[PDB]
Amino acid sequence: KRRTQEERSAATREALITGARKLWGLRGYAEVGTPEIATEAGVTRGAMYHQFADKAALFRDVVEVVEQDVMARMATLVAASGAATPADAIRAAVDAWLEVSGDPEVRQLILLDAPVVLGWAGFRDVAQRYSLGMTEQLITEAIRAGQLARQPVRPLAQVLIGALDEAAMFIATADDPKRARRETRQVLRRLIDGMLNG
Amino acid sequence: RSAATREALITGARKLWGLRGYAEVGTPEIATEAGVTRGAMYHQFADKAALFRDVVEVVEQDVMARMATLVAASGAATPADAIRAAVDAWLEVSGDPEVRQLILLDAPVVLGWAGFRDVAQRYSLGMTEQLITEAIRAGQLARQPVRPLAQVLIGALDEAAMFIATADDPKRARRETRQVLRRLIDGMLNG
Ligand SMILES: CCCNC(=O)Nc1cccc(C)n1
Ligand SMILES: CCCNC(=O)Nc1cccc(C)n1
Repeated sequence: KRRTQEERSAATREALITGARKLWGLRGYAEVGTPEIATEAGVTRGAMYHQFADKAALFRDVVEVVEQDVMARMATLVAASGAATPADAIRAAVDAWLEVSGDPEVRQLILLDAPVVLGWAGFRDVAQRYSLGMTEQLITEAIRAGQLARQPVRPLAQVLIGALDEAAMFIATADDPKRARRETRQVLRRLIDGMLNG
Repeated sequence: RSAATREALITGARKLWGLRGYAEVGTPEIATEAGVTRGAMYHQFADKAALFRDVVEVVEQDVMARMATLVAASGAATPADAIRAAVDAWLEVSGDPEVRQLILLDAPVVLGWAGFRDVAQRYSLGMTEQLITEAIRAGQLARQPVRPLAQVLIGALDEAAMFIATADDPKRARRETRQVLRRLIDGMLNG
């Protein structure tokens, strides 16, 4: 039955993404091959290849589910902060990015593996796809509330995403990441407090 | 002799890749531009990417010299004004269609992530840290962790160049980007 195989193939796709996220999150992309991931998912190499043409193609789908969870957790952390003004929402969002990007799995897959496997253009495209809307919305609300000078929203959003992604990559490869994270949080908080009217 | 061959090849490659991009010019065309045989070129450079590595170093050296000249010519009177002029200088130099082609489009792809990040950090981190350190010395910027602030500003400036380079409307993207970076610097100096 075609339907049976198609349901099992959809299940196989989920099992492979779950399996690869777990093993690559622990050991890194370079240290785990597709045969080990197929065994972990409990599926044949033939079923795996039917879903993902090669190792990089499975890695792209892992990045998507991780980035989905990163954005959901940033939104959850911002809501949990109880920020009462757009300026406080921005302060909470900056703190939320340093907390989420400090998760060892996000560090390994997004900050260390993804720039290498996706390349610069591919990494930029993913970061923008997931974060540009949230960032533009925070900026737009701050401007509407009179807490931020009216200025071009998309360019400010892109530049701030670049600053924050470079901050997280610096923390990811620091000799002392705990110190790097605390010092980065201080310079970002000073910069935001210099820019915001509130 | 070695150095002379290498100089001719780097000059030739920078000229032709600057014009047409890395993908559109092969090594045999560069060897002819330099006036050396393919044999002499392969003696000096393992492959196309290895020649490109050396071309990126001399292009990054030219970028730095052009930014330092533009900053000196600006008549910046204080470290804070030097920062503002350095940001304007980066937008001008990275808007050169040749710098766009070699550094913003070709280098990330040819060198890969790790290689490209190592080069861009080696050229950008030291000038940035020095600009911050002088502003703090002059009382124009709060004393705070210098390297972390330098990495944040380099992220902002790298993204600014990439956003302008790939924009539907680069002239508009450049005007708008210059305004948001001027507001960001005035915010940093106010923090
Ligand atoms: C593979 C691309 C990873 N970059 C990414 O997720 N960027 C990001 C997301 C939310 C918030 C911020 C500041 N940055
Ligand atoms: C994507 C741009 C990479 N930056 C680079 O390659 N060099 C550089 C030089 C001076 C200043 C800056 C910001 N960068």
